[PDB]
Amino acid sequence: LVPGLVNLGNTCFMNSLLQGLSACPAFIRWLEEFTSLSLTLLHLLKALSCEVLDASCLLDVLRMYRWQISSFEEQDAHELFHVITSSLEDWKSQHPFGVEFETTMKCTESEEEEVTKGKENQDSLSLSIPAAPLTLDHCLHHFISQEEITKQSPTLQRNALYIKSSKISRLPQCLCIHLQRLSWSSHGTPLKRHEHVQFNEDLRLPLAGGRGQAYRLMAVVVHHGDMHSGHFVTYRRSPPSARNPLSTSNQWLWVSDDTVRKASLQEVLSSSAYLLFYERV
Amino acid sequence: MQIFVKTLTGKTITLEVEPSDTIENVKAKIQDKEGIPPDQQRLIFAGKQLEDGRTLSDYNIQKESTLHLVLRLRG
Repeated sequence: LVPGLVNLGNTCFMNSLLQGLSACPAFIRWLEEFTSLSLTLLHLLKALSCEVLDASCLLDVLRMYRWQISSFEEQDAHELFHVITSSLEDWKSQHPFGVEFETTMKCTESEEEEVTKGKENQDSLSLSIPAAPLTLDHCLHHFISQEEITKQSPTLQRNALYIKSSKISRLPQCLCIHLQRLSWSSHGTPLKRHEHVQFNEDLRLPLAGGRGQAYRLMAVVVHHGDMHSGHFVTYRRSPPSARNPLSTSNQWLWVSDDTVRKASLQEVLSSSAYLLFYERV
Repeated sequence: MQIFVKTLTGKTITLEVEPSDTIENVKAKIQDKEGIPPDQQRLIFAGKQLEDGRTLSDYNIQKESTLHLVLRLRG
């Protein structure tokens, strides 16, 4: 139901990412308005959102100007994602994936000290997987929850313990969640995290006062293998029918480079998610 | 000055740096605390991955800015 992408030289990290981005129609609409690398990207995503295509021209332009890699090594789809988003920037209007946080730092050791406020800007949320039921909702809750930070206190004139709290200040039309699947072992070595992290078709980002924003899952990039070698595939929604062009299909696809297959939702939800792409309802 | 790095588990560490510090110098300081070799570190600030050979000031990284650290999972 969609074109596959040929794997010329370990390019599944690109193919899988393009398959997922092409399932985000608000991102495609943003790109169309922005273009009214972007055009090279847009033309691929239009084709992939409705045969085998070749995405290598996008990699050629990226290698020329944005990312010094060779043409044939394995790479991280998440690193390519940030190369793409940061190439579009070169804040709100240039960041269709951008989440903003308002942060507050409160000194636990000096009740008189005034809190300081800060801002964080992110184009993906890189969640940590705790030690092993693992759920994306819990990882997200933990990411946004309060944390301890040590920093110099103007009032105490030494390092002191602070608590940082965060509130989401900007909601994007498109959302990329990155489940970190490389951790650092107790032996001082990298470790691939294979554990299933449960996720739903629907995701809610909380806001002040009980307000929140609902998002709907469009695609999942999955990494198979280890950090010495692996393979990326994508589960994505089919394009909508022409008679319901702004609807969201309930048909899912498994796409591994040049091969496209129908997949059940249950297969999608059972997969080992690495990047999850959502759009704001 | 101090900057903060959110590490692989979400714990946020604090580094002592200067605006003229190179990204390599910053990764070395992260290696001192976390044990992760610099060629395995991906550092992100405001969505942009930091490149070796540039300085914190090249990225407008100021006092008490926050970086995110992730590893590189290749396929």
